[PDB]
Amino acid sequence: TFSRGPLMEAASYPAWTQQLIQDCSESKRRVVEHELYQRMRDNKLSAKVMRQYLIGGWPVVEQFALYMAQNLTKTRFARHPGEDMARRWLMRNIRVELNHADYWVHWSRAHGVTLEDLQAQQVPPELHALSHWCWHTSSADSLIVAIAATNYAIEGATGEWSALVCSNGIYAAAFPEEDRKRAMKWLKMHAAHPWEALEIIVTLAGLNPTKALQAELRQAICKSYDYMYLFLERCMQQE
Amino acid sequence: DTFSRTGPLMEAASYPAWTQQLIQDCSESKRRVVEHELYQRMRDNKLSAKVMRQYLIGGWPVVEQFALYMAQNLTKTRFARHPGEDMARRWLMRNIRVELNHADYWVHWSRAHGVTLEDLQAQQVPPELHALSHWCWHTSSADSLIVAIAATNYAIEGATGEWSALVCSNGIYAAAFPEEDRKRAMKWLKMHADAHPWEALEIIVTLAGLNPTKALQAELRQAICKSYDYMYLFLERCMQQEKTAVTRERLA
Ligand SMILES: CCCCCCCCCCCC(=O)O
Ligand SMILES: CCCCCCCCCCCC(=O)O
Ligand SMILES: [Fe+3]
Ligand SMILES: [Fe+3]
Ligand SMILES: [Fe+3]
Ligand SMILES: [Fe+3]
Repeated sequence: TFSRGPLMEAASYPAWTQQLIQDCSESKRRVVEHELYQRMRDNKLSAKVMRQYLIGGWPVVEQFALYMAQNLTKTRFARHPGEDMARRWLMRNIRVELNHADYWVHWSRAHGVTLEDLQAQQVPPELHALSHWCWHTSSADSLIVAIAATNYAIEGATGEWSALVCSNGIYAAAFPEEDRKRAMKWLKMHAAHPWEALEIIVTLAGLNPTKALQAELRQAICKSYDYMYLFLERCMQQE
Repeated sequence: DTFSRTGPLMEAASYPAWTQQLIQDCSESKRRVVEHELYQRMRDNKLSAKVMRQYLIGGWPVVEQFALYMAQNLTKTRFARHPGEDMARRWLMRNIRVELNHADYWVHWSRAHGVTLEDLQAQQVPPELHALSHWCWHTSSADSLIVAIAATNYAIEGATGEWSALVCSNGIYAAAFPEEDRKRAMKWLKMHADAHPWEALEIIVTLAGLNPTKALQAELRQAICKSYDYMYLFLERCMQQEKTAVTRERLA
C-alpha cells in the first residue's frame, strides 16, 4: 500500500518509480528537446511542416477524452484505492478536455489549416502510428498500463514541448495581434496532470511491484515517446 | 447496384471498374512491399541473424492475433442484414478455423532461427515494427466491417501470399536448413506461399455494391495503403539494421 512529499517531485515516490522515470528519460528527452519544436518556437518552421504537424496531431487530441472514457470502463467502485483514484481522476479530466478539440481547430485555423483539412488526414503513416497505439492500449491493455501510455507519457511530454514552443515569445509574436489569443489558446492551456497520473500509477502498482510489471510500464511509456519521436522525425524529413 | 461475380474469382476483370481502379491506386504501395529487398535477401538466405530475429519477433503479434482480428470483425455482422454481410460472416466463420495451427507454425519457423517462444513473447523490437499490429487492432476494433476486411484480409493476406511465395521461389532459403529441420521450419511459409485475398475482395465488392460513393472508395484505398505502408515501414527498419549488421562484419 502506497500513500504520498510534494506532488511534482520524483523524490516523493518509491525507489522503483524514480528508477522508472530514470529509465524513460532518454526516450522522453529526444521528444521534448526535438529540433522541430526549437524551430517552431523561433518561427522558423516552414508552413508545409506546420500544416502536417497540426493535421497529424489532430486524431490524438480529438480522441483524447475517448481514450480516458475507454479506461474509465475498466474501473470498479471500491475494488482498489488506485482504481477509485483513477475513476475520480478520469471522470474529472474528461470534462477538462471539453473545449480542447475546439482550441486545436482554432490553432490550426490560424495557420490556414481548415476543419476539412483536419478531417481529411492527408499525412504520412508515421504520423498516425501514435493514434493507433493510443487506441490499442486504451482498448486492450490494463488500466495502469493505459494510463501510463496516455495520461503520464503523452500529457507529460506535451506539457514540456508546449512550454518550449512558447518559451521565448517569438512564435506567438508572429500571429496578428487580433488573432493571437484565439490561436495560442491550446498551447497556453497545455504549457500537474502527468504527476497526478503517476500518483495513480504508483498507487495501482504498490510499493513492491514485480519486475515484469515495472518492465511493462517502462515499455509502454517508452513506446508512447518513441511514436512521438517517429512523428517528429518524419515531419522534419520534409523540412 | 447489386454485385454478382460471373468471371473467375482470381481475376481483376471479374469486378467493377471502381474495384479495378482501387487495385490500380494501391498497386505501387503493394509493389514496394511484395518486391522488397528484404524478401529478395531472405529468399537467398542472406539476412543477418539480427534481422531474422527482428523480423520473426516483430511479425509475431500480427500472426498470433490474426484470427482475433477476424473474430472482432465477425461481431460486426448480423444475419440477413446485407448479402455481403452474410458472405462475410460465413467466410469469417470458416477461415478463423484455417488459422488454427498457424501461430504454432510461426513458433516453429522462429525456433529454426534460434528465436524462442520467450523471445516472441518479450517483443523486444523497435516501434516501427509494432505499428502494423496496432493498426490491425484499431481497424478491426473501430472501423466498419468493409474497411477492416480490406485492411487485414485483403491487404495483409494478399501481400503475405506474395512475399511468402517470393521467399520460397528459388529453393535457396529452404535448402539452407539441415535436412532434419527443414519441413518443420518451412511449414508456415509453405502454408502461405491463394484464393483468400480474392475471396476477401469479393466480399468487399458485395458490401460496397456497383456504385459506392467516392468517399467510401477513398476510405478503402487509404485503409489498404495504410496496411501496405506499415508493412513497408517494418521492412525499411529491418533493412536499416541489415545494412549495419553486414557492414560491421565486412569492415571487421
Ligand atoms: C510528438 C508529436 C505528436 C503530435 C501532437 C499530439 C499532441 C497530443 C496531446 C494530447 C494531450 C491533450 O490533448 O491534452
Ligand atoms: C512486413 C510484414 C511484417 C511481418 C507481418 C507478418 C505477416 C502477417 C500475416 C498475417 C496473415 C496470416 O497470419 O495468415
Ligand atoms: Fe487537452
Ligand atoms: Fe492534460
Ligand atoms: Fe495464417
Ligand atoms: Fe490467409
